Amino acid sequence: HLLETFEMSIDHQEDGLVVISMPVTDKVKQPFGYLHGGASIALGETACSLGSANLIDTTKFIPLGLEMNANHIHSAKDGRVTATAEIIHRGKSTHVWDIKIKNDKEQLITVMRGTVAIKP
Amino acid sequence: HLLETFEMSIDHQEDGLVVISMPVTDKVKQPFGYLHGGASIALGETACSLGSANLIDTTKFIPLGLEMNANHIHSAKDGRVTATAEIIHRGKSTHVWDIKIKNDKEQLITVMRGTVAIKP
Amino acid sequence: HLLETFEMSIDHQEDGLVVISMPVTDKVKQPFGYLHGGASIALGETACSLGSANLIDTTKFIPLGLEMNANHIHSAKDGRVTATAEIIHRGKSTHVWDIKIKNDKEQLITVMRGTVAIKP
Amino acid sequence: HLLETFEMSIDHQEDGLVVISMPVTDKVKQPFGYLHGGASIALGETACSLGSANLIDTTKFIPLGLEMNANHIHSAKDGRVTATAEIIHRGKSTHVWDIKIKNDKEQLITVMRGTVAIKPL
Repeated sequence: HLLETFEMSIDHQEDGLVVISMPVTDKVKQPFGYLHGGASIALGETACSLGSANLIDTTKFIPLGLEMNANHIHSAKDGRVTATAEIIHRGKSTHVWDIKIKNDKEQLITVMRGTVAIKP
Repeated sequence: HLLETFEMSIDHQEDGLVVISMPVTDKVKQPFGYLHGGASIALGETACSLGSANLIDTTKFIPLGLEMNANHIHSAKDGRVTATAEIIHRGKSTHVWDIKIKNDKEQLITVMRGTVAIKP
Repeated sequence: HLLETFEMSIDHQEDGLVVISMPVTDKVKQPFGYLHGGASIALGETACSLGSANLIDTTKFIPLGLEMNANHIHSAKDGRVTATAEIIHRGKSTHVWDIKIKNDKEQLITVMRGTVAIKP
Repeated sequence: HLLETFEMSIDHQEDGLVVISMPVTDKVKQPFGYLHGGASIALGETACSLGSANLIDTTKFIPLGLEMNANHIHSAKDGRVTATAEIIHRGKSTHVWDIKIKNDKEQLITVMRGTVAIKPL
């Protein structure tokens, strides 16, 4: 339902790579207003969460966001933003993901690293 | 407008301290589903961005999220979550914030540090 | 033994709290030169690693640094710096620590959060 | 001079890219003991500091580490470790760097992202 709230679309999934995009609307903007940094981060966390889910037996394990960090580089004002999440490390109890979030003009909006716990 | 989307309420503001709460609803949940880690981080980013705005001349300067990091500790399934943002460093071009996000039971859900750029 | 290299001294340690100091010498400086940010981080990581070791059965488990993040706030040019590590979360498989590093003048040099994995 | 302590060697520099390596000795180990995560981070921070220095006029400006974060992935017990720092963003007042640190066996030891302030001197 956060995916629904932000109108996210899964553009591509394969083992160790997830691409998720969303429209930059007023509902995800800050007051100034650009795309809220947090909304970008939430898109990124969604991407690597779904990636980790795709790599495990979900009847036995659950992927939980453990650590997230992010640098905000450029602003987004309109159109769409796209998160590309690529796995860096696929461990037994943790996955580490590199995420880049770009705008329509191919500009880096947010660059991010996410650590997902794999829990029983 | 992200604040309205997440149904946030500013519970308290003073120089260097911001408290913002929001309900844990399905629209901010992960599928499994607990509170989405991204939504929690967005709450934190909202709090320190508002804090920084309160500390600066809103007509000469603008606060932009520059870096955010967060550790997810406990899950939230319902009720309200509350972010408490305390300033660590009030510099000329950067503010650094410590933010703690707790659930109803006073459990630490998410702990976070945010660096806000102060721009002309 | 990085402890020796940097001339670290354990000033206090009790359950969930570690204080470690070290001199700001040329061997830990950047060229310019201030205290190297990395040396400061290494002091912090040392403090929380030790803390975690003190909290667990070291005949069965080992504490491994999993994630570290840090904000450099002020410079140090001389004297001693002191890292205070306080535990935020003492989990079964992870510990999360908050670490503050100050200079002689009680200024914040570096603020840090560290996640330590508890491994068999 | 933290460079000397750790016996770091600059293997390669060009605009936006720095490679620095160093031997895994007892003086940079943890007790247990593998390469200390802090020493690994310090190598990384050195790499992006040097990268930023190479991109700016060092007679007017100084590069200061502003924020660093890192994930420790695998351990290093011996031989050499190598930090490759590639620039992500070269702004006027900040640089953002990606750093990867590998061992001899091409294993990721530490992966790292660094924000460097460009300050007037």
